[PDB]
Amino acid sequence: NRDMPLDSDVFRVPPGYNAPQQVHITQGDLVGRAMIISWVTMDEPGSSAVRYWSEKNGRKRIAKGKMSTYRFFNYSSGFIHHTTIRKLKYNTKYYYEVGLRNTTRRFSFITPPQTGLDVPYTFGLIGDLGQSFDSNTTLSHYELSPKKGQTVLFVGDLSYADRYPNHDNVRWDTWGRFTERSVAYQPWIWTAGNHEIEFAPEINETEPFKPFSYRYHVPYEASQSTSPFWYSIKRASAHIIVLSSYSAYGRGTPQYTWLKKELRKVKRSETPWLIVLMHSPLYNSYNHHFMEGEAMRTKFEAWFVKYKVDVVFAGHVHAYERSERVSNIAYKITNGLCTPVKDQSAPVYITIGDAGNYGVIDSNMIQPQPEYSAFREASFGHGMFDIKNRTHAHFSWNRNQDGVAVEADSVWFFNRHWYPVDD
Amino acid sequence: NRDMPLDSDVFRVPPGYNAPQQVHITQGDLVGRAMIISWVTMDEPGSSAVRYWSEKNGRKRIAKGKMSTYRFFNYSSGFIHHTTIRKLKYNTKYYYEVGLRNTTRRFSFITPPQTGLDVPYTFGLIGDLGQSFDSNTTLSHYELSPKKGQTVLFVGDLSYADRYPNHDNVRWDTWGRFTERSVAYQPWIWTAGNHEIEFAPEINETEPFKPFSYRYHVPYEASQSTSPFWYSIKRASAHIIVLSSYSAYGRGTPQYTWLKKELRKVKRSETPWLIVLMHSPLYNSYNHHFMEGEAMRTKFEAWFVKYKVDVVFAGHVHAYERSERVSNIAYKITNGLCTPVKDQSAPVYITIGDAGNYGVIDSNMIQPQPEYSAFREASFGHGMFDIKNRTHAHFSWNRNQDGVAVEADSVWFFNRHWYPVDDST
Amino acid sequence: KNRDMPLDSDVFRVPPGYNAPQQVHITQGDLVGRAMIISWVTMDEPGSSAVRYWSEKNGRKRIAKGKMSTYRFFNYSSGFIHHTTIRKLKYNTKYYYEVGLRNTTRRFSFITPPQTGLDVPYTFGLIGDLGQSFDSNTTLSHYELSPKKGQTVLFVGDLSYADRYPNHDNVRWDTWGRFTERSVAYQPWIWTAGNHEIEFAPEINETEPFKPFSYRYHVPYEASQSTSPFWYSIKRASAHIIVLSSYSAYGRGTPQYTWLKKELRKVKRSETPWLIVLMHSPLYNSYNHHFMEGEAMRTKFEAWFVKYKVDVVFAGHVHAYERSERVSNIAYKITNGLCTPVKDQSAPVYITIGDAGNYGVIDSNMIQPQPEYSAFREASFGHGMFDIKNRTHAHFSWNRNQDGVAVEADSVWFFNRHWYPVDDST
Amino acid sequence: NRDMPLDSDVFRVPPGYNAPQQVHITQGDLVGRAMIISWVTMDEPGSSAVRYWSEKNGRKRIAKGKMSTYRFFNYSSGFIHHTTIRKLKYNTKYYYEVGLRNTTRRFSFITPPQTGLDVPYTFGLIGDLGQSFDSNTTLSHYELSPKKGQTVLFVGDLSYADRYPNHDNVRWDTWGRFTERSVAYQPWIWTAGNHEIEFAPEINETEPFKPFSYRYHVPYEASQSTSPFWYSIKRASAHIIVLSSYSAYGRGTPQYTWLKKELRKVKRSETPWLIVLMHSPLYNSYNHHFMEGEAMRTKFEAWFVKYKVDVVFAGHVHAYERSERVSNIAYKITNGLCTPVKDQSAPVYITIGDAGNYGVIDSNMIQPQPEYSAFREASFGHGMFDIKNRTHAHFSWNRNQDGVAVEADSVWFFNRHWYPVDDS
Ligand SMILES: *[C@@H]1O[C@H](CO)[C@@H](O[C@@H]2O[C@H](CO)[C@@H](O[C@@H]3O[C@H](CO)[C@@H](O)[C@H](O[C@@H]4O[C@H](CO)[C@@H](O)[C@H](O)[C@@H]4O)[C@@H]3O)[C@H](O)[C@H]2NC(C)=O)[C@H](O)[C@H]1NC(C)=O
Ligand SMILES: *[C@@H]1O[C@H](CO)[C@@H](O[C@@H]2O[C@H](CO)[C@@H](O[C@@H]3O[C@H](CO)[C@@H](O[C@@H]4O[C@H](CO)[C@@H](O)[C@H](O)[C@@H]4O)[C@H](O)[C@@H]3O)[C@H](O)[C@H]2NC(C)=O)[C@H](O)[C@H]1NC(C)=O
Ligand SMILES: *[C@@H]1O[C@H](CO)[C@@H](O[C@@H]2O[C@H](CO)[C@@H](O[C@@H]3O[C@H](CO)[C@@H](O)[C@H](O)[C@@H]3O)[C@H](O)[C@H]2NC(C)=O)[C@H](O)[C@H]1NC(C)=O
Ligand SMILES: *[C@@H]1O[C@H](CO)[C@@H](O[C@@H]2O[C@H](CO)[C@@H](O[C@@H]3O[C@H](CO)[C@@H](O)[C@H](O)[C@@H]3O)[C@H](O)[C@H]2NC(C)=O)[C@H](O)[C@H]1NC(C)=O
Ligand SMILES: *[C@@H]1O[C@H](CO)[C@@H](O[C@@H]2O[C@H](CO)[C@@H](O)[C@H](O)[C@H]2NC(C)=O)[C@H](O[C@@H]2O[C@@H](C)[C@@H](O)[C@@H](O)[C@@H]2O)[C@H]1NC(C)=O
Ligand SMILES: Nc1ncnc2c1ncn2[C@@H]1O[C@H](COP(=O)(O)OP(=O)(O)NP(=O)(O)O)[C@@H](O)[C@H]1O
Ligand SMILES: *[C@@H]1O[C@H](CO)[C@@H](O[C@@H]2O[C@H](CO)[C@@H](O)[C@H](O)[C@H]2NC(C)=O)[C@H](O)[C@H]1NC(C)=O
Ligand SMILES: *[C@@H]1O[C@H](CO)[C@@H](O[C@@H]2O[C@H](CO)[C@@H](O)[C@H](O)[C@H]2NC(C)=O)[C@H](O)[C@H]1NC(C)=O
Ligand SMILES: *[C@@H]1O[C@H](CO)[C@@H](O)[C@H](O)[C@H]1NC(C)=O
Ligand SMILES: *[C@@H]1O[C@H](CO)[C@@H](O)[C@H](O)[C@H]1NC(C)=O
Ligand SMILES: [Fe+3]
Ligand SMILES: [Fe+3]
Ligand SMILES: [Fe+3]
Ligand SMILES: [Fe+3]
Ligand code: NA
Ligand code: NA
Ligand code: NA
Ligand SMILES: [Zn+2]
Ligand SMILES: [Zn+2]
Ligand SMILES: [Zn+2]
Ligand SMILES: [Zn+2]
Repeated sequence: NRDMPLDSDVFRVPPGYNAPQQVHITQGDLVGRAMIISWVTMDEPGSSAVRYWSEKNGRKRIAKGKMSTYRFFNYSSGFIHHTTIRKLKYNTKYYYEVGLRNTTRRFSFITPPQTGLDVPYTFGLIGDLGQSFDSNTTLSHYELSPKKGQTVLFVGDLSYADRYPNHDNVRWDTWGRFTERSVAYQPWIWTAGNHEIEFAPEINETEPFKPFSYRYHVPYEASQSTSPFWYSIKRASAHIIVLSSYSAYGRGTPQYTWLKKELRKVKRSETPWLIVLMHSPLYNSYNHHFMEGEAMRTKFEAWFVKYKVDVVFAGHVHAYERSERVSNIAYKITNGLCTPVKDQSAPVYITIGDAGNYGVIDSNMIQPQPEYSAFREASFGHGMFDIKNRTHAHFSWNRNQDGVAVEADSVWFFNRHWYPVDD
Repeated sequence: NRDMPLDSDVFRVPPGYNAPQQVHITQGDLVGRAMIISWVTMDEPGSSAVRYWSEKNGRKRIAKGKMSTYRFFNYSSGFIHHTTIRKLKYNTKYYYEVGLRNTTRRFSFITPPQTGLDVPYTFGLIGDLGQSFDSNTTLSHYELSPKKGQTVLFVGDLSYADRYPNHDNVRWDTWGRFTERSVAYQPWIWTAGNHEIEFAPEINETEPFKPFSYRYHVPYEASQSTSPFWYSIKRASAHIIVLSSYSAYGRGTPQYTWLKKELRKVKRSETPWLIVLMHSPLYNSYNHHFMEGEAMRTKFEAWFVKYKVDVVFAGHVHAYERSERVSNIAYKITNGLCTPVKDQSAPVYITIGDAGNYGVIDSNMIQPQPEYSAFREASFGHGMFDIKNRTHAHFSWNRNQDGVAVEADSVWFFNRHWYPVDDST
Repeated sequence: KNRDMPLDSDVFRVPPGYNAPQQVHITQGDLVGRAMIISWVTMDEPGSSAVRYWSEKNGRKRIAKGKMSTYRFFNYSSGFIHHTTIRKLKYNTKYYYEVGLRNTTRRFSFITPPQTGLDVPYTFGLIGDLGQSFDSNTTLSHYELSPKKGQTVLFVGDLSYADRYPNHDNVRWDTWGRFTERSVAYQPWIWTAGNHEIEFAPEINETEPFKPFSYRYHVPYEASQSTSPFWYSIKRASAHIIVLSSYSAYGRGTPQYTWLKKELRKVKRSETPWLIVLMHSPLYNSYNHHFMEGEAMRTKFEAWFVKYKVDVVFAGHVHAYERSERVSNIAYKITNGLCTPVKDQSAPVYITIGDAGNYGVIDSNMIQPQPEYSAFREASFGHGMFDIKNRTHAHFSWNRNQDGVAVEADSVWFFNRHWYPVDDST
Repeated sequence: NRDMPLDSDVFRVPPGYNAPQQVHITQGDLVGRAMIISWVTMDEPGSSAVRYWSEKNGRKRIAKGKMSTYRFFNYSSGFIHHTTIRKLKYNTKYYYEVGLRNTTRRFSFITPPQTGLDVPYTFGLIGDLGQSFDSNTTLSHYELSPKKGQTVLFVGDLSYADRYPNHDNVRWDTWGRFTERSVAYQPWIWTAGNHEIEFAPEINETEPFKPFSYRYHVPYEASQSTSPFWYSIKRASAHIIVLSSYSAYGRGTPQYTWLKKELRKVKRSETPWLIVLMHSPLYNSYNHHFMEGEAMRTKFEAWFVKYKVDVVFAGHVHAYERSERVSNIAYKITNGLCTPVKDQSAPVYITIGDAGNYGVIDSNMIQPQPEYSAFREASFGHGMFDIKNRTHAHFSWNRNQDGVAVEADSVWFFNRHWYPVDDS
């Protein structure tokens, strides 16, 4: 047992009567002009209003949202608030206050620049965080990093509350306050991992993504999606596609129908970097969860190659891996073409679900290291995808046992649309 | 277009005010002592009470049920009725009446025998029925069959209403009146196909399976399921498992979680025959929907072989095909072990989605016929799985263009747990 | 005896065109008069709930976003019902609005009121118990033809009488929406719930009180911080209007009772000098039909009305006409014998105005003799007019269906209780 | 002031993991063959199944029920259970059990006899109970009465939890655990009082009767009512009609409509005793809530006389009053007839809301005692309506300052339908 105890300093309750805790934000619209603020109040429902104003302008405005609550087995939640601030300006710092009529707390965020071809952005990559001491040091190596992350693409598995007796949802609240120091100030883009299914019918809890969906909203209707568990956002020069590994994706299902139609919406002249987020990797040579992503691979891989996805980011496997550019899309049951071959139109598959979880690393790998695999290692850490312009983006992996400025693995992503060089 | 016109005789409306229509029955519990009675009233809600009595004794009792309505875009449904009759006795003819308050109508069913190893039973196999003239021929061939089926395992794609403008749900209503002359007297076992999804966000009909799940209910709680789209039923000497090709089946999901624990519950020494139903086939050498069943095969194929399923029935492809007993469960990305090999531990895969649909057949086969494909032919028709004892089952395939008693293909099934011997033709 | 207009009447014709909006009606959507609820129904498919609206002055076309709802009643299924609120309008300007923007649109207009003030003149038409007989149609023709300009209808309950038809056949709600649209699409009607909107029919498994009416006709009840749509307050021009529900609870401690006790405290007679109460069931009524039915709510609310010097209480329910004297009956205490209404110049005038048509029957039988609290009564179909001249004066007038559209069978000058409490008896 | 502390013994938590608490039963159907078993589990949801059996047969049954929860402002309830036991034998002792998965608890009840003309039965009448020490004293006098109550007709106002900051619904839990020692073995027939309204729009709790209606169920569908707040049951020789004082009752409203039909359905030839329960008294000569009962009386009083109601019970006034058979139904606005008169066809109106509340008795009476008032006294206590046969019922009032066997007031009821004799 390596999760931080309940009295740990990261879980300290903010002082004040009905003081907002678990404050977290993510993108509110498709293009970054909106932001959705979320927080929990414990002592009474409280106001869902959010006071915000820009850094040097100070015209204080108010946005109204909605309160909701949920129960899980024995656990009754605090009063959860979700509020969307809209029509914000690009490249502008804002302040926002929350808990307006009782104990107010103020936070900050900087909206991204407007969607554009040559607009740089620094995305952090954090996967399978949990709330162990390893979870805390990874969040630390991230906030201290010289390259300065502006949004965290989170590839799934958040709290691991479901590891506790009856999924002790108090450990949802503790994870909420723990991550607040990062997610209250810059957006985290949510994808749903297996530890968010929380399908526990043996305690009459049979509705999937029950607590995760109540606590973490995404702007899924902005991309015409009919579920929060797959959606799309555009930010700076990135077009980001988030899939649900544990929702349906057969032919005709909504997510399948949505992804087919969203792919051909992508405009690489406006967003050169096509980034796909999912939880379970389609390419992974570790023994843990080996070949689990094969089902989705049969359904979606040829579309990734068809639309030249730059990179696919997954978690689930508690280690780090980086494939070569390969595709396994020629198999026809009896023709023998069942081996991945080098394909300059294929994405790079990176597994970055090594932020700590409950404190265990996946170290047993299939040996020998297959040819489709570039780099792999079982160490805790996080990733950084730093878009420079339309042709270059520098990815880097930071180990938890290294200094915050040390890159144990780094590659130049050459854009599949504007600069498809061998990499 | 080849669908029967609206004023066809198999579409006409039962006479009398608020006369029940679209009456269908299905097994209402795990072991076959219950039945779900389902019908619709068009003129007013009416009673959901069901009067029933055995022909032998004959004390007439009432079952209290539930009624529901729904809307699909600019369509408003009539009044759907669902009522479960329980504590029935085995191997007994029962009469039952609906429309008790105005226009009553009488039908009957025969409860199956109690489950035992050697209990014989005839299952009809229908898939992708629709409401074409081809569909009517198949229904007629099934009910004139000399081997007399006692239950229809239906492997998906029912009315094809989703092909009419705005999915004109009136063609759900017509399909109920059409298929009533069979499913009102014997239970059909329902699988959700791809034409039941009806995900239509352009007219904000985004709740998958909404019309199908309103009209056709299913005893999914009896097997501890949390969804109607996957469940199990025991009936005579068989254990049937119905799966949802178009629901989540990833590791850790409800259907995935439900299936692996249901397979552990199967006692072959009590139900010898293990049958699995899905809409999209895992083995399919027809070009239509080629390799669509791969994503499920990657997850469930090894389970079918380890628990030694007897037969997997599917549709989706609008033709017939019987497979050899093969498995493809040794693939490891880089090892090249990706060809189906003979496997006497594996089930036989039958595609049986040639009941008629909207009148087109799938004849573009991948050539040459692959080694995993025993028999295939592009003809409309149905199939029959005839269980004799714990060891033998006779599967035959009847064509619409042949006589009702002619079998153009037949294979004797050796039970995987009681007669583990090669049964290839 | 069946005096209801047949369905092929010209008042019931369907607006042509694929999914033409119909049953278009408007009512105030705020407290002060800067908002409009635009209500309509589409029969062919859902369609857009969006309203295009602009003023004849500026001309800027803006869009308001609304909400789509449907309902069933027995074997009836409704069309696609739309409610959209237009907000932040300018006062005293004429607005055009368009609805049905995705296929065939239809244009109407309204004139927002002046904003509330002490001497703002305004004309209120008074229609009750309308229904859809031919008599109903003569009344609506007369109000439209009135020489002085009715700017808003205050409706004191009982709209379509669809509940008289077998299974309440709510085709007769659609019929009524189309029938009245010719007036309510261009000036707001302020709705009161009557007994015919209850539609409590357990014998056909239909136990939701007020449902068809509540789905089709919305009110700005949250603007007055009311918890229910059946009691609410609005302010228009120099008038503060309090709509009560005769067929909801009103015991001490109930929401209606609680809400009303507080709402009187908010009245500002120096902003809205005219204090108007609407309720379906009359507290004063000397007809045999529904005699003394108002006695229960009179015991709870009469004293408050007098305490706050209410100017008038308009009611329907009785299918005829009556205007009370300024009387009160608030001194009863079981054993003190004081159960006679007395002259009370602080009390409102009670006017019964439920004679617009209904299913075509008048309530002609009366309590004899005419009691002292009754100042004028007649069993005639007609409609009324409350024309505010200023803070001291307001002219009420009753007009019969059998007279010229300018002939006032009854007419009285209302002297304002807060600003000019002169005796204004018959 | 006088509300019993949380550490009191009446509020103690039954021991054991997830032990059922606040157990309380009530008539489950129209005739007495059913019983609604209700309890709250605090540690986890638990099973809503009830295991029951009769002493005559001792064959144990399982009855499945429902589970529910609610929030109120800033309070989150435990897991409320409601299960209906049916087709019970008449006049039979049944044992029932709750908490079947972890901590099991066992209780017992005796079903009433089949409804009949001369079937005796002894009802207790508690009103405005509360949580004070005066409340515990009334409950003691009830359970110690040599007359032995068999069911409680409770004329409303249960916990008074709405007198606490934001109605602190922990005070509903305590009241549940305190009244259990009577209501777990004996059915209480629930009337809704004004302290159940809990209309607190300022903390966005605007659903009237929310905490009450979740915690206490009534067989209101058995008499074709569409609302828990008005309903009727038959029990032994009594037809009992429960009315909702704080709901709509205008002409055409549901409760008005339901009451109109229900009085026409009374068969005095089988249940000759016509009992009506409301919270607000139609007859009251006390200062407190004087004349508040007027509105409903102007609506329902003539019906009560026309159908020969035997007695109407009410609380709300924290005292005791017994009216004469009196009527005030001749008023026609201008005829001056607004003075109650003797009327042997009218019911007796009793105020019995003196069970304790929060400990404040309503002492101030209007003087002198009007003619319609036969007896009145401001003392804490309870009442008993003891049916002997179709002819006779002996009502008696017990004061908490007297012994448990002393009747400070008592009177013999002659049945209005079967014995229209002056019962002065
Ligand atoms: C419905 O219920 C009524 C009250 O419960 C009942 O009226 C009572 O009837 C009893 C008789 O059962 C009355 O008691 C008798 O009255 C005189 C009074 O002095 C006594 O002498 C008499 O002595 C008894 O005599 C019996 C032999 O004849 C024998 O049991 C003993 O000797 C015993 O001492 C009784 O005590 C009582 O006063 C009545 N109460 C009233 C009128 O309030 C109704 O009759 C009953 N209806 C029926 C039974 O149909
Ligand atoms: C389980 O059930 C299966 C049923 O498919 C059994 O396998 C079948 O067994 C039957 C015999 O019961 C056999 O058919 C018979 O072949 C006989 C050849 O002589 C013919 O019978 C003749 O006609 C008369 C009727 O029995 C009789 O009077 C006469 O003496 C003569 O025998 C006739 O052709 C029968 O149909 C099938 O060939 C066989 N099917 C196979 C092997 O696939 C199986 O044996 C049963 N198991 C147990 C333990 O009972
Ligand atoms: C549900 O919506 C569909 C789609 O609108 C309705 O079908 C359509 O109904 C119209 C009648 O209003 C049909 O009219 C066609 O259009 C021209 C006008 O340009 C008309 O003059 C022609 O005679 C022609 O028929 C249209 O064909 C039809 N479309 C279909 C059936 O695909 C349908 O009636 C609605 N159903 C319900 C139950 O509301
Ligand atoms: C509340 O009740 C449930 C069931 O009524 C308790 O759990 C059940 O009981 C035991 C564990 O308590 C589980 O199996 C048993 O293990 C014990 C060893 O402790 C042994 O004697 C037997 O071999 C027996 O199989 C059982 O699976 C379990 N079931 C479930 C669904 O939990 C539960 O512990 C109770 N909670 C408490 C007391 O807090
Ligand atoms: C996009 O960013 C890349 C990295 O920032 C550019 O490549 C780098 O440019 C540096 C000049 O600032 C140079 O020293 C590096 O050698 C070079 N290559 C690296 C870091 O791998 C990239 O391309 C450059 O841009 C133009 C203006 C010229 O300098 C070229 O010679 C370079 O290739 C940038 N591309 C664009 C379109 O901005
Ligand atoms: N007509 C009236 N007669 C007496 N008191 C009245 C009357 N109208 C209003 N009141 C007030 O209502 C208050 C009653 O307190 P209240 O909260 O309404 O119920 P309560 O005192 O708790 N009695 P109860 O409802 O049985 O618990 C009294 O103290 C009076 O000030
Ligand atoms: C939710 O229910 C659980 C039961 O599983 C409670 O945890 C147990 O409580 C009992 C006594 O209350 C202890 O003996 C156990 O050791 C506890 N832990 C277990 C069983 O893992 C828990 O307290 C409840 N939570 C809330 C918020 O009420
Ligand atoms: C309020 O309006 C009334 C009615 O219009 C005014 O009284 C009238 O005053 C005019 C003079 O302009 C006279 O000719 C009429 O005879 C009056 N009518 C009546 C019925 O007396 C009154 O002056 C106005 N009060 C104001 C403006 O304060
Ligand atoms: C988590 O890390 C921060 C530094 O990043 C430290 O201040 C804090 O005490 C740590 N909390 C733990 C280890 O519980
Ligand atoms: C209704 O009223 C109008 C008068 O404005 C008229 O056009 C119509 O013919 C009248 N009668 C009927 C039956 O519609
Ligand atoms: Fe993980
Ligand atoms: Fe098909
Ligand atoms: Fe009327
Ligand atoms: Fe009280
Ligand atoms: Na996975
Ligand atoms: Na077919
Ligand atoms: Na309360
Ligand atoms: Zn995972
Ligand atoms: Zn298909
Ligand atoms: Zn009326
Ligand atoms: Zn009270």
